[PDB]
Amino acid sequence: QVQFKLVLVGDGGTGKTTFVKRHLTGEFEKKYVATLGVEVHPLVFHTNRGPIKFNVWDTAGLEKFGGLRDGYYIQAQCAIIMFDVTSRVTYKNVPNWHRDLVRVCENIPIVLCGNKVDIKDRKVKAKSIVFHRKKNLQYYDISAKSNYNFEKPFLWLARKLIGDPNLEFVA
Amino acid sequence: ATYPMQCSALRKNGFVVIKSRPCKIVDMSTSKTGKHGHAKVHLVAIDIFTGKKLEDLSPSTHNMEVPVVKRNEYQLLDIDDGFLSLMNMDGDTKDDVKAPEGELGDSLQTAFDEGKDLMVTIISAMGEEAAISFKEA
Amino acid sequence: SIHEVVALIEELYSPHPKHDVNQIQQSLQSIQKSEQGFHLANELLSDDKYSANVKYFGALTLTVQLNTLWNVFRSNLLYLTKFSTLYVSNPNMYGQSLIIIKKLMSNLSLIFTKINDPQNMIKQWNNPINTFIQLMSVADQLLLDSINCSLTYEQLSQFVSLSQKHNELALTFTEVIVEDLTKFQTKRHSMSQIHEVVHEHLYISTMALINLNLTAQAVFNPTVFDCITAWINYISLTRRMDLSEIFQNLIDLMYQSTEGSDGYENAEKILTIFGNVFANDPLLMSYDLRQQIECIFLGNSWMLQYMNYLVTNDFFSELKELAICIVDFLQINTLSVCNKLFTNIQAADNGQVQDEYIQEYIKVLLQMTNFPLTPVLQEFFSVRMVDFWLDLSDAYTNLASETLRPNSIELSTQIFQQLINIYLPKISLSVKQRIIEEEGESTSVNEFEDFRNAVSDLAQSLWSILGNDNLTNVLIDGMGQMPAASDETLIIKDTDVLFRIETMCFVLNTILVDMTLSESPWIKNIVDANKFFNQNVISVFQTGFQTSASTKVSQILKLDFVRTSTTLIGTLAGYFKQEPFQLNPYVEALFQGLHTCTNFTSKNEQEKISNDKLEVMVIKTVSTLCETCREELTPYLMHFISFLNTVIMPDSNVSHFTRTKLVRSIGYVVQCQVSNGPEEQAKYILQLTNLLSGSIEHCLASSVQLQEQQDYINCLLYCISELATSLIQPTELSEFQSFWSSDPLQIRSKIMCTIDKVLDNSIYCKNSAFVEIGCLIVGKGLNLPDGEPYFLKYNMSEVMNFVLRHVPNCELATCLPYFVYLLEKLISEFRKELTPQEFDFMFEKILLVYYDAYIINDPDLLQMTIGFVNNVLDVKPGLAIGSKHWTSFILPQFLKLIPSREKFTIVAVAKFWTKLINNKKYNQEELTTVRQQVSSIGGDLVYQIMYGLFHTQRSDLNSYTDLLRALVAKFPIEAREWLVAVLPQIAGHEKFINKLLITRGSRAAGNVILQWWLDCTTL
Ligand SMILES: Nc1nc2c(ncn2[C@@H]2O[C@H](COP(=O)(O)OP(=O)(O)OP(=O)(O)O)[C@@H](O)[C@H]2O)c(=O)[nH]1
Ligand SMILES: [Mg+2]
Repeated sequence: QVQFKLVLVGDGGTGKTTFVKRHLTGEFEKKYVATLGVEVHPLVFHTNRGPIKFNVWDTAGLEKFGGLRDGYYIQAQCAIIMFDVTSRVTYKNVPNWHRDLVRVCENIPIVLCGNKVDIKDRKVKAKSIVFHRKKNLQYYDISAKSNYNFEKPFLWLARKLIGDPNLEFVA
Repeated sequence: ATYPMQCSALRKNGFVVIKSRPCKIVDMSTSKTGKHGHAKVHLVAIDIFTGKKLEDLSPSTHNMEVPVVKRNEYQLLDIDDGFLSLMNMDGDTKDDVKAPEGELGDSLQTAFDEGKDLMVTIISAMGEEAAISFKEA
Repeated sequence: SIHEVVALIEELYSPHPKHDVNQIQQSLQSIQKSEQGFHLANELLSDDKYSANVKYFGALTLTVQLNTLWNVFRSNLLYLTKFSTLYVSNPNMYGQSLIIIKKLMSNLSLIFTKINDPQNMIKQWNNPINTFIQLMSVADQLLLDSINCSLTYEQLSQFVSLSQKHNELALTFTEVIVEDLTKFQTKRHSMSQIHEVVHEHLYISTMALINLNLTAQAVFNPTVFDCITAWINYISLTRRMDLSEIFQNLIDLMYQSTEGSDGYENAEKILTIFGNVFANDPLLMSYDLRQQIECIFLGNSWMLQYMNYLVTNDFFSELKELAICIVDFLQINTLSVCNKLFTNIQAADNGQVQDEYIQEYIKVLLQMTNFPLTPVLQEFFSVRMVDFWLDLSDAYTNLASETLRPNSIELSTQIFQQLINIYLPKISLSVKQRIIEEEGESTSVNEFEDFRNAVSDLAQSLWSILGNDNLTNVLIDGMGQMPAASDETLIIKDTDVLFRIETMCFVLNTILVDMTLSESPWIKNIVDANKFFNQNVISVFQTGFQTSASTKVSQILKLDFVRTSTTLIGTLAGYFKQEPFQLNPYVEALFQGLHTCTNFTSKNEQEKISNDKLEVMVIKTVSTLCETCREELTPYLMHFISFLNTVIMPDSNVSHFTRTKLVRSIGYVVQCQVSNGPEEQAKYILQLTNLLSGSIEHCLASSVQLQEQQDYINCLLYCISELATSLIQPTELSEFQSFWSSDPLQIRSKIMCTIDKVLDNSIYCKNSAFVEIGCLIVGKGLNLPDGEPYFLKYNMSEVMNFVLRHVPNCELATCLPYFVYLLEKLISEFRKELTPQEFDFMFEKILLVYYDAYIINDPDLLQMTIGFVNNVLDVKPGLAIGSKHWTSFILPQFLKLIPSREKFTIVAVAKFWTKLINNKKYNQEELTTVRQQVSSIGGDLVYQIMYGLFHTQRSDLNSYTDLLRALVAKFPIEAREWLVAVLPQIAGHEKFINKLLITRGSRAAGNVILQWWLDCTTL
């Protein structure tokens, strides 16, 4: 039983709570309920090398409901920055969330996630992302409604936190 | 708007009217049936607005329509419901020009939302006007 | 109680804590800010025995100052106190203690932003760097007062750099302040003057400190590189700040950085800084420094030595970043290079001194474009150069006709043809073969596909310059004048020519897509001059399809050869219409492969998914050929329908997708059988209808429907949809109109009763896929141009009775948007014969009854209903205005939905009221009634706007602007009356927007609105 701390950050309305609820209960939340403070939940993944327990901390993207806002980043072993491809403002704030994480931690693996790719009208092109040029930074187009690239971010985090790139979730 | 010119005198770079559409000629070829028979020019061109390929094969000494292509500069002052409201150096505002598509319109809405000074080079051929180039200082 | 606080603080950061993490987190949010929370944080920082995590939470507890003017001063004193404390413990020997150091920097930066805002008092800070400098000099509390706002000179600032960590703390402080000012500027723009404060004091100190790190050797520290990038980002977002000498000293440092001296570490960081400038704000660098960058990059030369260092050491990632920086640098000079090349309007005349310089300039750029070391796997120079040559092609196309050079067309043809000769071996499938062999199924395959797509668009832009004879005829004559396979069955046996012909087929396809092969006789002339062209195209298809997949590389390449071949064959459909006798070898070759992938059942084990992909690509090309060559493929109709009767059997090895596209292909051929009259064509249509409906009823009543039968029924339903779409007359008479209006064969009766038999089953009506495909078939004849003798054109009563039949027994959550979208098609079709009483009937049965239970609390169904009403307002407003539920239901409900929490719901409601106000299709009586009703609920409405605008956050402000703009423009008088009542309820400063917004009228609101949101947010 090996566990890691995951911190999920991003602007409000990017689907962070919907993303963790889709991986936990398999349900897609249609209504938007702004997360108050932080919500930490466990996620179990059975890989070829055993079970992995990710403690996902869904933070609050709003400045009002932020709470500790960076105290959640202490002792964080991995991070996921989520933005909305339908809202340019959500993508332009990615360097802000990335900076607050590099201020607390230093080289924890961080996964960039553009949510709502299933939307026909997309305001954030996939070619504009240049953040994947770092060894600890990787981008994935995900869709919480259509489960597009469902387990891709957790798989990359598992490969970086363990060191076995051949390991996959096939449970 | 358009002027007649002999098909044999048509350039490989100039503009011509094909199927009631202005088109920039990309290649000009000429062929002959017999030595005593008259020749014929085969023109291929790109639609100056839609970008589609249009071509026509017409005999020599035949007159073709050549449009008057104008490239004008207007400072972009507004984007209203997909219509570019531009400002001329004389003080007149044209909101009839629609916003272009593709990466051109995406870069226009991006730079206009950022607040930078944007100049638009628009091409007017015959009865259609559309934004083409962008300039920023 | 402080020992209890530290207990649960350490409990929060433990790996597996007790009771709960969420509760102790909420309790931690409860301790602050209250009158001991500030003092608790100071005690957590002053105590040296506490852990680093506990002290970090103390700096975090201090950060909460948003909860009057005196507590800010009492805080800033203790911020600088704990500042000097930990910042003295660092430089001697502590290590890993700079985390709280950075947090205290962030807190002081927020203080610098808040205090320097417009509003016994406090005078501005002006310079936190200087204040931090003198705090390292230790009657006691009196020092902080005079040290704060006025401080020493630069010579003492250099004296601070006696140690290395001192310079590191100063560099980090300037970086954190700048990065926080960047986050504050990006969040909300209320600054406007603090930048001037930074420009007058902080800008001078940072430039003198950074330039000191660059010029002085002992003071140099690599941390300044990360600090320069931070400053450049803040300058690029705001605005004159020079940075010119900084770039100059960075060039001198980068040029001095070699393998032996620095190991190209500083050169790498400076290239990252320059790469950020060129890619984001290249105008920040002057023309002179860009000329120095040109002489260093393009020149033995220093750039060649660094490139050889990266290649010989096999550093491909750093070489990739180098290519990105150079390309982004050359992309900003595109217009200058294109002008000095192909036009004569530039600086110099009669030389020509610049030409031999620019001829060598392009020559070197072509040498870098070629660049040994195969692509993606090793280098990215060619990958990024694609965007550069694309801009040059568009720039050359945009040049004026009278300004072109005499040799412009010749020089453009020569250069761009060399580009073709360079990029054709670049996108060769041998590169992808080595990628799948070495790196496997990694992201390099995806980047190689993006590289091929980028070169495909490059060729599409180059065709407008090279033309057909210099670009298209080069590919056709290259593969058309020589046979690729001399032996029968078209087996190439050779890998080099196979990769060469596949590259030429891919480029030729992307070029021919931009054409129209029907109006063009040129395509017939160039192909008839090539004997082996069509033979080689089928040779590519047959070689790839018949290639045995042993490894994974040969399997993926097999899919690539079939993909490129099947795509080009589909593009050549226009030429096949001009040359019908060349169509026969393709159909047989496709159906032979279609049978090759059908009658074989060996599946070990994922070979069937590659088999299905091949079967999908084959049937797609057959659908494309049948779409254009409907008339030419008439003799194959009797053979295809016979083949369809064997495929539609429930026991078969074909996939469901190929069944749908086959029926679409057969329907394409049947559609062109309108010659012999409606009777002969209806024989095929009735046969296909009885075959599809017969197989559906056969499957529903025998083997009680499981998941397999659900996919089979869904497949046949989609087949009926493909048959309905294929039979639509292309946009490119009365005997058919009177026949299909009577339809003696009862085509609509059989199809409608078949859809009814499927939707009458409880296992199907509550499934969204069957409801979706059901509403598609019924709405196929809707919104078609009047006069077209369509067979499946349904009237209003038939579609009405259809929706009323299956709407109660289905799942209202997932299946309602399909019935409503079908109703929108019926409304737009019968807009002339519609009645407001009939609109009330549809609104009550389909929407109103299911509203209070299933719609009001569902965002998807909510936006569905709003989009329905917006469609009625777009088509015929008289139906919605003359509704019994207009004033009783529609207006009150949509009034409450204005401050919704969903973005798409906000855009839906905002578009509703915007269309309701800005509608130009209103009658004069309708316009008076609308203005009367809007004036009745105007007060409640403006309250909902400001209520949503207040409670919302960024990225949804614009959706309200369009609404507020229309309400002010249409009702300017009552706008002030409604604002003076709604503003105080949702303080006094809000009145400022009233004068400034109504004065604008329209077209530049929002800018006035966010300056109101920014004010009304802080409070
Ligand atoms: N169409 C579509 N909508 C989505 C998708 N993912 C999320 N959404 C919607 O986005 C909304 C955002 O909900 P949240 O998960 O609460 O947003 P958040 O990122 O957690 O932001 P906070 O709650 O403030 O922390 C949800 O109501 C979803 O309906 C998606 O993949 N596709
Ligand atoms: Mg959330």
